[PDB]
Amino acid sequence: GNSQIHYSIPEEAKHGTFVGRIAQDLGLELTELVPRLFRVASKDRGDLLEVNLQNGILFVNSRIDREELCGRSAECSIHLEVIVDRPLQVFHVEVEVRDINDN
Repeated sequence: GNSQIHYSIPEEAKHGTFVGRIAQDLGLELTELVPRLFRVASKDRGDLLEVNLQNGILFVNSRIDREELCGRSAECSIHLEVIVDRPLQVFHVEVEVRDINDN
């Protein structure tokens, strides 16, 4: 089974920063996501990151800076749900922050 997937991204990741090949980890061709009605959403704000069918790479689409993200909590975990139509299901996506409290 391939439902549990997580990525790694260091804090202060300006919009467009690498996070983790969502498609590569999913096991689907970038030319199949389009017709598969690929979609991304979250229960928090629904606007944390986005996937690019170009290279199936995951880039930042929100505030990652420790100031915005959290900063305080050394270890910050994020949850996301990728809505895909045909097949009808969701992909568990968890991205953690990489940095230190001291700086």
